[PDB]
Amino acid sequence: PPLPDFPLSRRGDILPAEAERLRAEQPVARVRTMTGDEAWLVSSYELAKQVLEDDRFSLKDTANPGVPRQYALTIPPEVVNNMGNINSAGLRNAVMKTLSPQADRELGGWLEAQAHQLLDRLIEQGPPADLRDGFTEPYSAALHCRLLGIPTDDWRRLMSGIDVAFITSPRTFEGSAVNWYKDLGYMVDRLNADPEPTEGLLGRFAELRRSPVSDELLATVALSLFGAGAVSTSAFLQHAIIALAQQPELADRLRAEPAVIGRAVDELLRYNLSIGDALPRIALADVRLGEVEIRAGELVLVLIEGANYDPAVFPHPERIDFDRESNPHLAFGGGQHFCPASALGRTHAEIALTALVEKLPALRLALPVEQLAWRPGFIKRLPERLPVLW
Amino acid sequence: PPLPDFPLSRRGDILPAEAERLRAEQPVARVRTMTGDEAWLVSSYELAKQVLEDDRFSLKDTANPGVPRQYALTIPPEVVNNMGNINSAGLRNAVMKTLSPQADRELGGWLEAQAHQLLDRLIEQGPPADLRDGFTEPYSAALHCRLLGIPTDDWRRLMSGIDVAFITSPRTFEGSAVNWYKDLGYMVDRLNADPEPTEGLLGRFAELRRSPVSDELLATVALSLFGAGAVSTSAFLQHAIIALAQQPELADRLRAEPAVIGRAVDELLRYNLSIGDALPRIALADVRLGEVEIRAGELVLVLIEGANYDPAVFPHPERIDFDRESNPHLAFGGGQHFCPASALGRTHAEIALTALVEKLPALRLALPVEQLAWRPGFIKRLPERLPVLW
Ligand code: HEM
Ligand code: HEM
Ligand SMILES: O=C1N[C@@H](Cc2c[nH]c3ccccc23)C(=O)N[C@H]1Cc1c[nH]c2ccccc12
Ligand SMILES: O=C1N[C@@H](Cc2c[nH]c3ccccc23)C(=O)N[C@H]1Cc1c[nH]c2ccccc12
Ligand SMILES: Nc1nc2[nH]cnc2c(=O)[nH]1
Ligand SMILES: Nc1nc2[nH]cnc2c(=O)[nH]1
Repeated sequence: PPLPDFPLSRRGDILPAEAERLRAEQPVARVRTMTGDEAWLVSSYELAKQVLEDDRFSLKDTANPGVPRQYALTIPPEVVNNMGNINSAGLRNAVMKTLSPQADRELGGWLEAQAHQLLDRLIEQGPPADLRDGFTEPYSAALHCRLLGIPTDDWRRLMSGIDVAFITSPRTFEGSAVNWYKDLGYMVDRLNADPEPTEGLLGRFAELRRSPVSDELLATVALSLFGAGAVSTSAFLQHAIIALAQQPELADRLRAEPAVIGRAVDELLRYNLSIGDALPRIALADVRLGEVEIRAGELVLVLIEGANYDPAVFPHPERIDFDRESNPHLAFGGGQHFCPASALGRTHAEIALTALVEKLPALRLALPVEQLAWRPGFIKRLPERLPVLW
Repeated sequence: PPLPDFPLSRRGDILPAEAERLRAEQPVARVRTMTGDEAWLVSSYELAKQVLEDDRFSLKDTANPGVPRQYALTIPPEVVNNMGNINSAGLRNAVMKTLSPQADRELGGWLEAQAHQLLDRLIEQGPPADLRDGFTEPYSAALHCRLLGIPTDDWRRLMSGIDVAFITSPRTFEGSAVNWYKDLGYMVDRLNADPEPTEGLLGRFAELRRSPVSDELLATVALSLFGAGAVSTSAFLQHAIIALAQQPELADRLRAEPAVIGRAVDELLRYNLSIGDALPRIALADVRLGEVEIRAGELVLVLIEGANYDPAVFPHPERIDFDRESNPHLAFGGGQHFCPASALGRTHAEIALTALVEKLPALRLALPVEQLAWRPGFIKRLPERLPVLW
């Protein structure tokens, strides 16, 4: 027989029909990834949660030489185990402090001013505008520059590094390594500036070195937090914007009841299709999952949108609903590798969307949603441009 | 039977197989355009040249209400007849003077400095780089700002207007009009600045008004020359860059024999697939073309890549050849509507490519060519990003 192909459709404004078929017919399914390797794709909520919470399915080992892959590695293999290294070298406190919105008491107001500065610029020029290049991208880059303690002068160059680093390729491509060492050197340069960095992660790193871990490791943590955070928050915010543009009753709700923003972002997180690949794990032992015997060394892929649209857990999953009794979604993952920046991720989006619905109350797409250009060959699903009117 | 669909593949680094099949099997072919309308697609060189040179096939009338269309009009219908209006209002001299590289004796050196400034910035940051956002786009925008006599401060906003204005849509979309009047107002504002514009097209327009045509018409000419010129030169240069990256022997030729740049750009023009739609005409009378009787009022579409790859006129058309005995290509069209800026278009590309092969002698793509993202739904074919190493 012929295996289902993975990944699924690049279109991000509706659940791929194949994700619903996989969950209903084979919630654990043998698929052929873009590399030609085979994998177990897990698409029901119950089994996805199980995999994430069972440490016999290893994220760290997905980077090992010889294992099957959903796409070529574009970063050093130790970086897939970023949190595992952050913990072992005594970096966790500096990292966890940086990721905590409660440790930066100005963050809230500063993010709000950043959002409004960007939106005011767009309003001055008049519609239409591209809310990716004109809003999400600079806003997400500005946040992560603040997190690291670096200026925003080179934010376009840094976001362009993300455009290469998060490519999904069937085979390794020259360029991934060149791109990695390019921005690793950038981070080293910032850490080792004569007027040594204060503020943010690089400021904490500078202090940590003078106390009684190498420069390459410090910059690696800085670079991978910048790239992973900026690309994930920018892509999620783009998906959230599309929802509020296509469903203006949701923006009316946010304007009428500003305090629902927390629940609203929690539901947009469940709904959002920005994860354009699956969460990967290598089985370290034989494990039975659902009706399938998974053998040690095989690749397991957790399909987050399959789980988050599972009607056994989320009634009317295809309908955005800010008033669900229960919303135990997997948008941030689960288990050991649950997103350590989930609070910052929520803050980023809540503040941006609050500013957006206030400043652009007639927000709508400037063209039918089916004519958005969805980026191919990337870890995230995202529109190449997000043209809107207001 | 089922008609062939138009447009053809968005992939721009190889001729679409369908373009070769159409030319060989039905060089005048009934096709279904993206609007659902029907058209005559002309794909052989002999018949394409015939249409372009026969004024019974009208460009001006392609904008008329009720006529069949290859895609929705995104601009006022009078703007499709831009040159026809420029001529009638006594604007031709100011326009033709602006479009002449010989009327701006600093242009050559200035373009060369612009190219090298952009490339030096990329070299300082190190590879990889996106040569669209980092080179073609700002270089093409800088040229057209110079042409008009406006500063480059808002070049990103202006190129984003191009991203909307040149969309191909099956039906009219809100946004096209909003976008047009947005940048029309921008051009009015520049023309009507208190420190009145000197220099360029707006400087000539300001003088022309005080002499013994409205503000809207003047800004319309400015806006449509900016958009058409910037989008066409940027897209062509991107296609030329891909060729020199994929065929480094061509860059060796340019470095060894700098004076061949004129012939080299002439061949890259024949080869280039940046025109992603066809040149449209409405038949004003019944005309027999090839084996087909075309009736008055029908839509005729000239497929430039079919003509420019016609082996009856260009031997080994699939192979770039800087030493062809004869190269009567249709990259700039033909007949009455032949590109009035062809000399500027050649200068733009010749200077950029000369700088490129000097500054990035090891230029190559940073990923297999098949993994470039080609933009959908646009008049031009272009890679969304052009990542390169050197
Ligand atoms: C809307 C925003 C975000 C979403 C949807 C998101 C989602 C996720 C998901 C699904 C995982 C689990 C991956 C797996 O299990 O294989 C994860 C892990 C991770 N994310 Fe987030 N992320 C977001 C923002 C951020 C931010 C702001 C940062 C950093 C500044 C960040 C840093 C990380 C790191 C370091 C990990 C790995 C954790 C580990 O391996 O233990 N993320 N994220
Ligand atoms: C590499 C660059 C360029 C290419 C490949 C190109 C190609 C063409 C083609 C194929 C046509 C004929 C359209 C038809 O017959 O329907 C045309 C027309 C035109 N182009 Fe160019 N173009 C380029 C650059 C420019 C520049 C730099 C400008 C302006 C600054 C410009 C302005 C125009 C105008 C106004 C027309 C309409 C002429 C008429 O209707 O009589 N183009 N171009
Ligand atoms: O910290 C990490 N932990 C895991 C899981 C993970 C966290 N955030 C992600 C966002 C997308 C994909 C995977 C992850 C990982 O795989 N790598 C990095 C992040 C990263 C930095 N640059 C990259 C280029 C390519 C892929 C990942 C990264
Ligand atoms: O001057 C023009 N003459 C014709 C032919 C033409 C010249 N250069 C082109 C480049 C692409 C497509 C058509 C043309 C036309 O159609 N319009 C305009 C150009 C233009 C300004 N903005 C636009 C948005 C959309 C489409 C065209 C324009
Ligand atoms: N595999 C994967 N891991 C992530 N961690 C955070 N975001 C993502 C994503 O899109 N894919
Ligand atoms: N139809 C059409 N006309 C043009 N004139 C200049 N460039 C183009 C193009 O790509 N398409």
